[PDB]
Amino acid sequence: GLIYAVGGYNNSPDGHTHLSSLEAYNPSTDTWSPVAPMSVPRSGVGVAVIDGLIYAVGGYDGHTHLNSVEAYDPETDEWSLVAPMTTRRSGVGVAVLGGLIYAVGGYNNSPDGHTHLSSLEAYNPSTDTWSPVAPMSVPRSGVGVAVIDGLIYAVGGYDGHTHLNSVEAYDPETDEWSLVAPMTTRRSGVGVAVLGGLIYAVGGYNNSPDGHTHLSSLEAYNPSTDTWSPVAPMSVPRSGVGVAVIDGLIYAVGGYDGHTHLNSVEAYDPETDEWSLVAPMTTRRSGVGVAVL
Repeated sequence: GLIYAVGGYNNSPDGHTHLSSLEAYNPSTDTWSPVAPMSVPRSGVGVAVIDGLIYAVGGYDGHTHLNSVEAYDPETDEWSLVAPMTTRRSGVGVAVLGGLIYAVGGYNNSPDGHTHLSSLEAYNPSTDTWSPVAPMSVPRSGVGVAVIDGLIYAVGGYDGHTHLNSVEAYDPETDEWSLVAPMTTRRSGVGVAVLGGLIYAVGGYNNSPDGHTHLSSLEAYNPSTDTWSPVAPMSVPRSGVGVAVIDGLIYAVGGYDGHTHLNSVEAYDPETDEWSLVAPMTTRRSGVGVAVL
């Protein structure tokens, strides 16, 4: 298994650069190497893995919030466009469940001006069709998404005015969302991982009476008791961070710390409750999507 870092944004070497590039991490050798770029730059992109392909969903190309979607085959090192979403979405969460790809929330400015989204749509690869399903209780851009126990959890995000600690779960069998316990910390631009039966919320950003803050903290959700609790923080704050789970570790990839778009990467072992730095990406990337394949 490799970790892929997809798209993102940086200022290095060029200011305000939205990225089409892809790089792959081999955990066995602790090395990153470039692979084929996407058809368009995508920051705030969502990523899904199904049928041996990486799907890059939505994002922002530097000018336009995207409804387009493209799929990467690692066997051929080639991207192919598939059917676009019905709604343009950057800062979008993406989940795979029941053989479908779900696009969750996000942001656009095309149809009805500046819009943070509560809507949900589902892609069936066997029909190459996107279908709207039930919306969330609140708009969420910069939302993290987890799949566990047959449910999609939407974690945190930004509703257009407030950075959210709320969390809600979608059951595809009933087409209904239900609120669960909120996180202790409000987090937009948050990464999410499922490991060991727990959902981890990684980093993110929020506001306070004393100002805005990028977060190094993590908290873990226990679905059996509907409770969140802190675990060890990362070495650096990361919002707009990508998260991967492989071989029993959570990898935090890139992000923005409030001052620097990060190329650094670190891995968390739940058994030790400790983070360890691993090799940095070749490219700095915030608003990055991450996939394991």
